[PDB]
Amino acid sequence: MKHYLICFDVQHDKTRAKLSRLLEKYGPRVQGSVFEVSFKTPDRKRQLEYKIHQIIKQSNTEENNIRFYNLNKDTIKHSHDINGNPIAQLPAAIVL
Amino acid sequence: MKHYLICFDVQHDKTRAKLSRLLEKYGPRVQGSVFEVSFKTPDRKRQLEYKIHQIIKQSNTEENNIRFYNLNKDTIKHSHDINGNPIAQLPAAIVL
Amino acid sequence: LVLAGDAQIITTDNQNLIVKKDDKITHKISLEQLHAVTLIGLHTMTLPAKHRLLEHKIPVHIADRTGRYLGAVTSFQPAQNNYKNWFIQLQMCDREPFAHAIAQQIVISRIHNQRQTLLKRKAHRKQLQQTLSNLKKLQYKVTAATKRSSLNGLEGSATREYFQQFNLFLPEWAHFSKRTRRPPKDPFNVLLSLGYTILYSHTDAILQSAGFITWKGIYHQQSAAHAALASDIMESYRHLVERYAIYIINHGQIKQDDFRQEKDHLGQDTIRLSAEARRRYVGGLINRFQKFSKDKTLHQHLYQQAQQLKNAMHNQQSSQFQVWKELK
Amino acid sequence: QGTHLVLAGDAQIITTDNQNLIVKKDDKITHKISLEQLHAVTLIGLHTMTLPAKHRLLEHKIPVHIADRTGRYLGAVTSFQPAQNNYKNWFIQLQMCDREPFAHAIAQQIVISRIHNQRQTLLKRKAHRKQLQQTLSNLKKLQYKVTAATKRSSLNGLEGSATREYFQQFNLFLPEWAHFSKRTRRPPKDPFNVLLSLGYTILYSHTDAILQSAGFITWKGIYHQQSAAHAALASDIMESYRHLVERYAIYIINHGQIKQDDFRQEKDHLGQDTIRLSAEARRRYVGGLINRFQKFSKDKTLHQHLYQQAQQLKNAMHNQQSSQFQVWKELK
Amino acid sequence: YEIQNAYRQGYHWVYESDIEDFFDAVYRPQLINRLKSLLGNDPLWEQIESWLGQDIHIKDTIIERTPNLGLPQGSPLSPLLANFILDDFDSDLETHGFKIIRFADDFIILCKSQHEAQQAAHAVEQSLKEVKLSINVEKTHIIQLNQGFRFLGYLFRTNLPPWLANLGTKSPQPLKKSYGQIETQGTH
Repeated sequence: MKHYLICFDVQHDKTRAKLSRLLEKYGPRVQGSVFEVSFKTPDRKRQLEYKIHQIIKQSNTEENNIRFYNLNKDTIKHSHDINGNPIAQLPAAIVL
Repeated sequence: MKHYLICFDVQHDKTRAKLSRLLEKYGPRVQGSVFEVSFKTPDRKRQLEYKIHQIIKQSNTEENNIRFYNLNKDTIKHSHDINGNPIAQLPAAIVL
Repeated sequence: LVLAGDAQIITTDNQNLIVKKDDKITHKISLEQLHAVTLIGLHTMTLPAKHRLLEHKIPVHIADRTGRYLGAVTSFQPAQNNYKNWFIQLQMCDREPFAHAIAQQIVISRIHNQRQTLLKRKAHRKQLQQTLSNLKKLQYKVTAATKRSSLNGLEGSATREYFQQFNLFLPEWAHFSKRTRRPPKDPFNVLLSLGYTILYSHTDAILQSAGFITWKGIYHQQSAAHAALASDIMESYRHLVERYAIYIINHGQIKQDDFRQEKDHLGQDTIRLSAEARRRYVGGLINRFQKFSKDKTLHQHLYQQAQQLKNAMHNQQSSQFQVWKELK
Repeated sequence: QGTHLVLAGDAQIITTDNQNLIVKKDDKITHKISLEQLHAVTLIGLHTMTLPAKHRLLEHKIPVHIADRTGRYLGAVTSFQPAQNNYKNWFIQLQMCDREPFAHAIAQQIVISRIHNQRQTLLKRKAHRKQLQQTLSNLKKLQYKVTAATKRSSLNGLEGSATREYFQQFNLFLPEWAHFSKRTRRPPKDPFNVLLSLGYTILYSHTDAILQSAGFITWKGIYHQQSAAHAALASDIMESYRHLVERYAIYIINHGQIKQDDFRQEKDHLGQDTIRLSAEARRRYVGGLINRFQKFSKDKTLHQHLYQQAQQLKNAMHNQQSSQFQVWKELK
Repeated sequence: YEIQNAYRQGYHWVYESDIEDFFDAVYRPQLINRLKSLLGNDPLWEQIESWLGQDIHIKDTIIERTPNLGLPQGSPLSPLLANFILDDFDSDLETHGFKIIRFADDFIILCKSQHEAQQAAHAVEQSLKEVKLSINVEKTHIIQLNQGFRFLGYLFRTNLPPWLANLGTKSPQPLKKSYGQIETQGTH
């Protein structure tokens, strides 16, 4: 159980289009090129990175401009927006 | 002291330029449009936030996709890119 | 995730779980963050969603609008195919001295908690003296019980003399004399039988995440549709549902205008809650679970107790596991 | 007990009338079983289940065993009482799958049944009997030796010799283009091995699911090696029933439902040369084979029969007697 | 200087150097052609092929190999003839971001990232598991393996080149001098 933040700037729009469409499912598109991803077991991280390698081989550009950050339980607590709104807060029990 | 990374997405062609010209002083332009900054007292964070707000008023479209994601010590410890290179790391004693 | 609402329809993405009510999307939770799911009411689940939740070993528990428990969708393959901990548990649970010691602990905890909850109503102390003394006498015999077969009878008598005293606190429209379990047929009993399933689902999901197999129990040998081990551990923690119900009824949050009465499937007088009262009750219960004793929510106390029980069973010592035993 | 209803067809729809369970296929009622004579349900694939049916089953303590399209066993919608059977017989199986008199009695019976059935398969041709008298006498001679062999390797050798002597003769049956000579290769180069491979995989998967549903641990085997990458008990019990695939394959090739057109020559991503079966032909063959599984007997279908066999083996382990478990032998 | 120049190129990870990993990728007709060019036309070369392309017998199972590919491990000619034609892999190491630096009858392996190695290893492991399953179920008797001979005991007790798997079975190592992680008050 680990939270991650996924960010990139790949030069060609069509090459990074497949990056974006791959990464829609794993986490919400919180901003223009930033994703909030939740993982349970590192093997899913390994396979996601394997596919990212696949598309960057497809691009034939060797883009290392993909960056993953961690988001701990208290790192979330001091995280916010400019207007003070808390961000990246995951619910404990949804009573739908 | 607190370590933040600032990620912004604004479409006004001149307002984006002015935020780019502002945030390069406090921290390195690590990504295309993602910066890393560090503060020691929160009033210094507030001063930067007010400068950002002053700049984004000239947009006249009210953009608000500017996020301050915190970074801890262990969070930095677990962070990496695809290659495995540790990222957002800081030195303890530079022996220049 | 909980679905105590009205007529939701769970479907899947192969990556996400989508909850649509009348073709309106209500949630799109990722499968990497989901822990369990409870279905109280008439909620649907498409079969490929069942395939995905059975692959990821995510429990789902089912119930009906009355609140009585029905069953669960669980898998019998272990975590990483390691049958070690399951075999250890199935060996240890039928050993007689070990299981007897833990069942004695659980019964003594339950009777102490019941005595304590009957002890914090000051204004009725004169009415509640003798009963308390009798509970003490029952506790005075639980230490002297030498066979596991006597614990069921002693706990049954204790629960009877405890539940007979709620007629003094409750209003006249909610009086009752017997805990009617399978068809709840009283205004007050629906509250208890709807809180117990939330409590059971929490402890069951925690236990199954620990590494246990919840179906086999220590103190509850013969059960009716409840997993025996989860319904065994939650014995000490089931005054949080018999105090919240009194608080809700007395302080005017839920009144007799909410209950709906029908005849079901052959004709039986069944009392239930409308959807909005069910949502309010379940939300309040989960909120009171979160505000456990400070620095620890109830989930983070049940995982601690599960680890302590596992260490008691692996080292073959019955003294490591310590029942909760709410403060003197 | 009662009927243990198994749905392994293609997209049935289950509904309840509040006192019966009704399974319809294209709005034609295929099953209608009272809830007092129902004991379990097994769903292999995708079968829509109306919500009142699920609630009525859960209220009556009738487990619903859910399995994948291929045949992998996932779990079951249960409660306490139907789920006590999934773990109340784990320890005794691990005890009684290692005790050598019991295990060797059962492993003698299984091989006896296999050789008997593969004699019966050749007996039913009745058109090339004169060429097969020698082969049938040889198979009888090999079968009579299984009654005495007191080790596992002897059983393995006898069964291997019997299987070779059984497959050496199929060139009389198949047409000219389908004649195969050499033993089976992991990448196939002839059609008949492809057909047999599909059949064996389907039968193994379904046997595995039906064994797991009865409450067994399928990696602890009595006659095969306890190992990963396969289930020992499923590949163990499925030996008696292997003749169905072979008879069906001979039938399909002879009666012309599959011709030389349907096989496709290609090279895989690994680059190794393969010949495979086209998608339409594969779907047709799988449907026909499941139909033959459903036409097993007037009373029972094959899945209910395997459930009854698993219950018999469970009783045999429970009472320690090694001959209460009588194996299927295709007695006429 | 060559190591630091390669670090400047981007090759930040190194591997332990063993010629064994390159036994499963050798294409024999190129080797025979090179020898035929150096030593001249000779009747020995045919014999050499007959020593290198044989089939293994294990428990009445014939494990073959893909025609015109590979050198058998555990033979005396193989270590000599493997590094004789090692340079021909350079292009196939260039496309996948690998470099070899030679010195003192030895070499060293340099790579940008470690994802293709792990994918090749995971593909090989899955293939071996399916081969063992089809041993025990469908009673196969002639098995043709392209890769994975090092784990040939396992059976009994897109395409990536076969040396990638053998590299992926290993764990690599990396190659104003800062001196640790920043403290509560700052850096000194």
